[PDB]
Order: sequence, then C-alpha cells, then structure tokens
Amino acid sequence: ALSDRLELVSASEIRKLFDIAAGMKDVISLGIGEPDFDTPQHIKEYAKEALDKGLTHYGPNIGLLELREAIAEKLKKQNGIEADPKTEIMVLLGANQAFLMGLSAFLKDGEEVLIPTPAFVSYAPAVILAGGKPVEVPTYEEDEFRLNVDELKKYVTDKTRALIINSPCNPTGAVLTKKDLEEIADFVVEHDLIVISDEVYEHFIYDDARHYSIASLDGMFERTITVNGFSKTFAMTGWRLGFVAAPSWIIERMVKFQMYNATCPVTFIQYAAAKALKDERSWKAVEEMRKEYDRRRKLVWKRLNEMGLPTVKPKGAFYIFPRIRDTGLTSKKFSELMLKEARVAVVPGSAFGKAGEGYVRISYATAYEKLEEAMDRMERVLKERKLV
Amino acid sequence: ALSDRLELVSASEIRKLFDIAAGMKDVISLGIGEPDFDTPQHIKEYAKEALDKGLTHYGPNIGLLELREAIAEKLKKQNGIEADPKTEIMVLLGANQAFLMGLSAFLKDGEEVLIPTPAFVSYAPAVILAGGKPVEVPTYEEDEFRLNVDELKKYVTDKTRALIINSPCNPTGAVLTKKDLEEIADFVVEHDLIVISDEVYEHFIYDDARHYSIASLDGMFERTITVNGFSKTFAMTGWRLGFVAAPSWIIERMVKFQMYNATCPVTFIQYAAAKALKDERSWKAVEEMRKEYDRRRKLVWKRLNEMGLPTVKPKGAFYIFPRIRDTGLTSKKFSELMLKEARVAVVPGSAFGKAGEGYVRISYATAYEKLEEAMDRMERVLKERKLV
Ligand SMILES: Cc1ncc(COP(=O)(O)O)c(CN[C@@H](CCC(=O)O)C(=O)O)c1O
Ligand SMILES: Cc1ncc(COP(=O)(O)O)c(CN[C@@H](CCC(=O)O)C(=O)O)c1O
Repeated sequence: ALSDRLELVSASEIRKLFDIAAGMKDVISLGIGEPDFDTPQHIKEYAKEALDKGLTHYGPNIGLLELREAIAEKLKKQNGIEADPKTEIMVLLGANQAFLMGLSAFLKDGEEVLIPTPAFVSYAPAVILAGGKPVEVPTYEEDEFRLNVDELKKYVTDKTRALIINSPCNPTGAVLTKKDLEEIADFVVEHDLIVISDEVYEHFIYDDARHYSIASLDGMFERTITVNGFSKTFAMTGWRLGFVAAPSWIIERMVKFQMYNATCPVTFIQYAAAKALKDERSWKAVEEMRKEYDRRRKLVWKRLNEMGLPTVKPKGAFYIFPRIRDTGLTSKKFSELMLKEARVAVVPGSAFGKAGEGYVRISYATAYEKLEEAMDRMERVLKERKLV
Repeated sequence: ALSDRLELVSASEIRKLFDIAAGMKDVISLGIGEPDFDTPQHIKEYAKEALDKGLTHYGPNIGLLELREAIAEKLKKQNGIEADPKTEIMVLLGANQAFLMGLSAFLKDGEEVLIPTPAFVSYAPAVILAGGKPVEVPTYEEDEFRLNVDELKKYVTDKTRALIINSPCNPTGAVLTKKDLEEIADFVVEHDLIVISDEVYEHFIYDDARHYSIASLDGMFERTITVNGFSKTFAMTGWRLGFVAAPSWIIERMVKFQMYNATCPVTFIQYAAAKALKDERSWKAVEEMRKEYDRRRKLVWKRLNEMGLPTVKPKGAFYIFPRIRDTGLTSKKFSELMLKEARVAVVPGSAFGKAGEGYVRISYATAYEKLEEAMDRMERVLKERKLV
C-alpha cells in the first residue's frame, strides 16, 4: 500500500540541511532550488485581470483549454513537439506532480525505472510511490555528467519499463546533445520503455548549448511524457503551475488520478500563464534572467575551480556540482563543515544518488554579491583546513 | 501498484453526464458541486496585495506559517479543536487532496475503510488508491440520511482501520447531530479506527442544525483527520486551498507525500486566505451566501415534494437528494430522461454509492431564477410521462 511505499522513502538530506541552517545566522544559502527573481510584473497583472474577470471557479481536471492551446503552440514552436491540446496536454499543480502521476498511468509491481544520477530528488521516491523499483544509472564528470547509453545498457533488465531524463539537469547542470538524445531514444525504443523528459530548465542554457526534446524525435511521442512548467522559466514557483504532453491514454489516467488528488490547477493562474506565453515581455524577461544566471554561473565556476574544487562548467539550469572528494571529506561532512565554519549551505552530492557522492550542489539562483561572499567563505575554510 | 489500483477505480458517472450535456443547448445544470458566487472582493484584493509583496516563491511543504496560525485560531473558535500550527495543521491544494494523502499515512494492504453512503465521490477511489478496501455503509431516508452507528456495526471486521464521515453531507445535505457524533466517536475508539471528518460545508447549515467536529470530542484528536478548506466557505473553488488538522505523526507523512506530489500550495493565495480568516467582511459574506442558499433550498424542497418526488429537507451544504425510485426509473435512467426531455442535468444518486440508487442529487448552488425554471421543466416531464 502507499503507506508502506512512503515508509521506504528516505528522509530528505536537503530537509535536514535546511532545519539546521535555519537555526543559525549569517548563513548564506546555496541550496535554493528556485529562481530568486520575482514574477514579471505583467504576468502578475494578468492574474489580477483574471481575478477581476471572476475566474475563481473550477476548471477541467485537465486544465483550461485556453492554456492547453497556448502550451500546444509553445511545444510546437519551441520544442518541435506536436500535441493535441484537447487530449495530449495536461496542466498540473507544478511540474513536480508529473512523476508520481505519470508513472502511475502504467508502472506495475516491481517494474524498474532507470534514473540517471546525480538526479533530482523527486524521481526515485515517485517510482517507489508508484509501486516500482528505482535503478540508479550513474553519469560521470568526465562526460560532463551527460548520460551515456553505455551505462543504460548495463543497468537495463527485463523488468525495466521506464527511464526518467532531465535536461538541463538538476544538480549537475548537464545538457544532453541532440546525438545524446538520439541514442537514448534508440535505447528507449529497443527496450520498449516509456521515457519521462524533465525539461523545466530548458530556457536557462548557456554557451553553445541548445535544448532538444526527445518527444520531437522520430516516433518518440508515442512513448514519451514531456514534463515542463512555468516555475523556472517565468519565476512562478509559488504559482504552482506545470504541465505535461503525452499520449492520450497516459493523459486520461493522469486526469483520473487528479480527480482524487488536487482536482485542477488554479483557474486565474492558468489564465495568466496563457496570456504570459503569448506576451513578448515574458520572453524578454526570460532572456534577462538567463543573462544574469550566466553572469553568476561564470563567477561560481571560476571561483570553485580556482579555490581547488574541480568543477564541470554547467551548460544549463542554475546549479553547479563541484568535486569535493579530493578534500578527503564525504559529501555530508563537507556540507557540515561549510555550514558550521563558512556559514554557507550547500547540498551533499549524495542526496542526488550514489553517483552524487564525492560532490556537492550549489545553486546560483541568488544575488551575485551573496555568491561572491559565499565563495570567499568557502575558500577561506578550504585553505585554513588544508583541504586544498 | 498505483496503476492497477487506478484501473480498479470505476469511471465517473458525473463526467459522463457532463460530456453529454456539454453539446446540448438550453440545458440548466443542477449537477455542479461548487459555489455560483464569486470570491468576495476583499479576498481578491488581499491576493493582489500579496502579488505586490512579491509572495511568489516556494513556501513550506506544510504551508505558510501565517495561514496555519490563522487556521489554528479558526479551528479553536469555530470548531473547539485545539491544534498546533507548527506540527498539526497542513495546508493543501484543495481539501480534496486530504483523502488520498491522509489515508496514505497509515492504511495497509487490504485494510477496510467504512464509507457511509450516499457519499462524496472521492472517498472510495482514494481508499482504493491508498491500497485499502472501501466498504459502503448505507444511510437511510427515514433517518434524514444521518449515519446510524448500528449500520456501521454490520460492516466492521478485523480488517477495518478507518471511517470517513462528511457533515454537512454531499449529496444528501444531512448534518450529524452532537449525539450522532458522540456515538460515532465511541465506535471509532472501540474499533481503534482513524476517522476522517470532511467539514468543508460547515458554514452552510440551516434550520436547527449545528456543526460539531468529531476531533473536538473527548480523546478524539489523537485519531481524527479533520478536513476543511476555503472552496465552499469563501467561494474560492478555483483557488485550490484546503487544509487538515491531525496528529503530527499523520501530518509528517502527509507532508512527505506532498514533497513528491504538489510540493506546496500557492503562496500569494495562502496569504489572502490568512487575512480573509481575520477579516469581518469575510464572515459577513459567508452569512450572506448562507441566507441565499437557504432561500434556494426552501424553493427546491417545496417544488420537488410538490411535483411528486419525496424529498428530505437538507440541513447543510447546498445539495438536495430527491427520491426518484417511485417513478419506476433507475437513477441513471431518471437522469437521462431529465437531460433529454427536461433539459436539466441532475446527478444520478448511484454516483454516490449503492445506497444512492433510487435518488438523484441536485445542486442549488445556482441562480434562484434558474432553479425555478429547472423545477418547472422537471415537473412538466414527470407529469407528461405520468411518472408522478
Ligand atoms: C528537475 C526539476 N523538475 C521538477 C521540479 C519541480 O518544479 P515545480 O514546477 O515548481 O513543481 C524541479 C524544481 N525545484 C526544486 C525542488 C522543489 C522546491 O520547491 O524546491 C529543486 O530543484 O530541488 C526540478 O529541479
Ligand atoms: C464533501 C466534499 N469534500 C471535498 C470537496 C473538494 O473541495 P476542494 O478540493 O477544496 O475544492 C468537495 C467538492 N466538489 C465536487 C467534486 C469536484 C468538482 O470539481 O466538482 C462534488 O461535490 O462532487 C466535497 O463535496
């Protein structure tokens, strides 16, 4: 039963870090998994307009049609994904809902779900809650943390039914290239898996990197649940609005699940997001945010490396994952030390899976000045403790 | 797995009704279970203020402390329930989320959950999804659909673990008396059950009915999950905001589940609700809504009985459940006929459980003028078909 599965889910290491950091002052948090920017004003204005228009009643379990149509257009233009807004697109209370609900549309007892690690903290627990068995597939820093099909093939079994992909990736910041996705797609097809693609950080890509969606690849829509949302893209984390595009049979089961869960997303919020998707100001805001994230990203990448922590330059999202194993400390002890002496909160790499052990996650979704200060604090401790 | 459980949950008779009635012209809908009133303007203003305050980021999984504190005050004053806002009160994306997540805090494989019927449609499916077995316990017209403990006694087994009660009740409008609850409390303690009490319609009570909360009774807090929310009370259905008060051990498990579900409720919406709870104008609006609901209630009760359908006068919520079995038609056939010929959509009582068969649910949460017309149309068809 669900209660048994919930008991199998381990307590959060990020939760533990927060509880401790909170009880201390002068601490700079680098464990934030959300934008620091406020929601663009014009979007706030669209929400106010929706409130004046009286859009405060229930909407379809699947989401407002107007929003689904706006999402279909965004998917087509930006991602090359063709999805019918009437049956293949569902709005959710944040993109986070997609994993538990999406997997519940097909996952059977004991079936395995390949989860490339380091991985976002929601994946494994969602698999366990759905009734399956999570199977971690390590990614390596020498591969810029890009998932390698060589690794997937070693961990796949006859019990494997799904694969969860995340690009741009949280916590590594890795971006899967088109060739990477083509190879993953072939593997997915070969093993008759359903692949869930988490693309919420799609717009925060840097350097020469481009965002490709696996569902846009030849014959992939029939076996892909594309997950995205407005939380990162429009700095709307507190608005709780995400969405998925998938075959209608999966969508039908997801709305059925929703009928006994959150029912439907916030009506006036959906109206604002539909208007936001078609407003040039929304995208100009996305560009400004990406620019600032990039400025902070170059700061932390250079500082981490120069202070003695080999760090892969992230190509997407707003996270960076420095190697800390050479200091002789475990990810947890490294985080404990930084919180106590540097007054800087970083997430132990192990929180993202075994492959994350030996690393630590730092989020640069915070003021540049705060980042400069946290870098100095961290470097001070590393050098004083002779860890570098 | 969840997918198998989901496959076991039967398709919704309500959506089937809504699908058909969707394309039909001139249909007066009496099957919508939500306030027709718009959200009070002052509450809309608090949300706009929250947007101006930049409350658009993540909030705690358990909800905004300010809102939890406001809820603790409301629960104490209005319900006599003493709950610690820091550990025993959780804010949700609508009260609907409480059943699946609340049950998942303890329900084991095959454990039975007593569900007095006619009952709200989310109960049985939530039990099934959680991994248990829903057991319907009939309530009767002669008892004004108030649950009788002697009936519960017929269904108890060694496997019984919980009971879900709803007062005021949807679809019957039944309100459990203080003595009903005292008797139910005894049975719950006797069998070491956890009782979930859905009190979302508490403010819409009429005649000599009064709202008691089972959790407020002697030693009941330790085994009760009180469910409530703002959807009905403040006409905030599209805002998706509800809550529960329960022992911390239950709350911890519900917050853990939320981490892999919707994460947290809408931040600016929670702020608006916290302020709304302490605003005198909110209760003024509630009273205004209750009086209007009462006006509509007397109209539909008079009309239904006088047209030939024996109907218990409801004492709470905004639903009325006329007896249709004497027409010789089933609930579904009666509903079909009304939609086809009267162009009025009513929900077949069977959608609320086996004990709902022979009845039909009507929602009077719609313009008084629309109700009059719907009553006339229904009466005309009953008379033409000599069903009455
Ligand atoms: C990779 C990824 N997928 C989904 C989500 C959920 O975002 P939603 O749209 O707001 O529900 C996340 C986001 N964020 C945090 C975890 C949740 C939180 O409230 O902090 C994180 O990155 O750890 C990510 O990353
Ligand atoms: C008895 C009862 N409990 C909970 C809810 C859910 O309210 P929310 O999640 O706070 O908005 C309800 C409400 N409503 C409907 C079902 C869903 C819909 O959109 O109509 C019903 O009455 O059938 C009730 O009734």
